[PDB]
Amino acid sequence: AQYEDGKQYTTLEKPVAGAPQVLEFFSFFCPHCYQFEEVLHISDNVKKKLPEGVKMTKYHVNFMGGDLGKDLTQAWAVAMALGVEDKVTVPLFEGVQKTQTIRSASDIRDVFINAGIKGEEYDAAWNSFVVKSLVAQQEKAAADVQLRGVPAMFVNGKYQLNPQGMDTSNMDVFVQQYADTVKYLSEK
Amino acid sequence: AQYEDGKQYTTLEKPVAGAPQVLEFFSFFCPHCYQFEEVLHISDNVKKKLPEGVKMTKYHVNFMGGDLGKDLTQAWAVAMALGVEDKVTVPLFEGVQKTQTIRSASDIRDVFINAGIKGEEYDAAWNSFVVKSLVAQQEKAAADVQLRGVPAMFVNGKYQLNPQGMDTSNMDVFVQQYADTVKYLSEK
Ligand SMILES: Cc1nc(-c2ccc(C(F)(F)F)cc2)sc1C(=O)O
Ligand SMILES: Cc1nc(-c2ccc(C(F)(F)F)cc2)sc1C(=O)O
Ligand SMILES: [Cu+2]
Repeated sequence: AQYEDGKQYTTLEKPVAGAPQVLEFFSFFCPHCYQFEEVLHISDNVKKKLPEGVKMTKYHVNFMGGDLGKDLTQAWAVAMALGVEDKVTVPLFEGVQKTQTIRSASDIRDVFINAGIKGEEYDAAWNSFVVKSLVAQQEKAAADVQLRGVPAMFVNGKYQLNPQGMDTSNMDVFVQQYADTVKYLSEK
Repeated sequence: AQYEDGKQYTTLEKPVAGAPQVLEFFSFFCPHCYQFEEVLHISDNVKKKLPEGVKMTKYHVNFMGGDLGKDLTQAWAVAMALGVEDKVTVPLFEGVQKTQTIRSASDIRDVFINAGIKGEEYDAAWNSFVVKSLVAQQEKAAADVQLRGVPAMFVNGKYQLNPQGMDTSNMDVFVQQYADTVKYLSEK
């Protein structure tokens, strides 16, 4: 059979209900995450091939980057709440990993202000119930799958993508194999 | 006191005779090691604060990454023998952890070739007894400090850095304390 358990994906021993259809975890400190999102365009592709009515969810994790990692999880909650994911993702990756100009919560705030968000509005969002709830949601989701590393992607809280088990030579084929695996799993 | 045994550092029960003054262990498979290099630049910041006449030594370890881990220790021995550590450290870290394009000994070699090390020069070093000795040297040093994990740093075969006991509330404050602790220990 084309798709084999342990090859393109693994099956969670204890799946959790109410899980997002397609859930991606990442960290702005995570170099392979940077590669997935900005070089291979994994999420772009996944989305291209997702069936109708299937949405992609992406959460940040706390466990990379020391305490700043936690601030980045809250900043990502702000990005989701304000709908600016597609404006701040590059300056956050670049600021953490490339130029190393993001070292403190204030440096994160500066990225949002530089992208056109008013400081007063960033601060209001930062302290909002929506963002507090989103932070807890991101942390619970990681706990629910006993998440130990990123990048990671889960389908319906039942299956975990296993890129290590895919074609690791031809990246164009790899990227579509990853996307096709998500599509196939979503149809299960 | 400001510096305390059990705080910023610990004391080896069995001090190592003839150890390097400042000895750092890492693996190209080690995610925290990637951060120590690329994001914190721990070695460089330790170096710029060390007294005159104190040299720094950095060894690779086998215990991460199985077969390729051992290949990387041998390649690091080649890097040391040829004096090209600064040319290959970033592309080896990125090849293993960011792009995941390093999967074999040949892929490791490609990094050196792309960095300008000639093919015959690399191969002659790889197969040399000088390099065999450097591999054994790295392994023996790890055994002698009873190494359990990386990153790790040891001063004068007597003291082990304990980043857990440092000010980790800011990554730059942390790097500063780490480097200042090494300086303190080197003067001790
Ligand atoms: C547990 C641990 N955690 C470390 C760490 C945390 C954060 C960062 C950075 F913020 F720079 F990304 C680097 C290393 S090193 C380390 C160890 O095993 O000594
Ligand atoms: C050994 C260690 N090392 C840690 C660490 C090092 C650096 C940083 C930062 F750079 F982010 F400030 C955070 C935590 S936590 C930790 C532990 O296991 O207790
Ligand atoms: Cu089959």
